Amino acid sequence: RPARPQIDPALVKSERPPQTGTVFNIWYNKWSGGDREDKYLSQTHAKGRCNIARDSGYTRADSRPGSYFCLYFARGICPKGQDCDYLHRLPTIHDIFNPNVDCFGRDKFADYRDDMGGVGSFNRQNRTIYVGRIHVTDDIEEIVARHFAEWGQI
RNA sequence: GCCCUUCGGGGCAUUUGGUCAAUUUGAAACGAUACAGAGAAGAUUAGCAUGGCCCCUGCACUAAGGAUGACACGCUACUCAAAGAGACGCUACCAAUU
Repeated sequence: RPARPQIDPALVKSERPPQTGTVFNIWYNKWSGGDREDKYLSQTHAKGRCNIARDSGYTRADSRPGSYFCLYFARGICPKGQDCDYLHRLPTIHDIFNPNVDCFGRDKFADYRDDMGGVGSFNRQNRTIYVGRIHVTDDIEEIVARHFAEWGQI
């Protein structure tokens, strides 16, 4: 099957972040003249999610050997569909990558970010993710097992 | 596509490239607010330096300035004795008012 579009470019137009400052800095593309606390607490919800059955399909990266997965397909915000140049698929066990890059083609680092976010490190072969800010109920183990079993092999 | 042909064939032209167009998690920085708060053995302070895993402004990486730009002010045995003079040191502990 062809890769379906997940959202549309009418809402994947490119535009500024909302104004949190006196003046927009065009070098760093950030707002200035404001505060620091706002940035710390602001962590919004994701604008999409992807489906293996509904969204994952074939593309020009399935045509081209030795290419990477689509990061925006992983985030569920890939409006490209079949015309994306990166795979719309979960990696299998036969999908291995060199230490210098990750599965999305982004370069890995010698270190970690000090909040352990981002791409990762080739100085540690880490296969363990850390999922915080979970609402504490009793079915949390069932919910985590279901969703991450949907996201891969554990 | 064009050209040539002796109608079999042959020629002309030949491998681009900038990680996607997507801003939370691969790195911008002030200001406001809070707080404190300026060297030289009394008080007040003109400065010029020194050293670099501290830099900023500047064309100056052969000016100048930035509080003399700041930092400096903790800590503190270790190449290490000798002479002569002592030692109930190294063991025991001991029998009359009238």
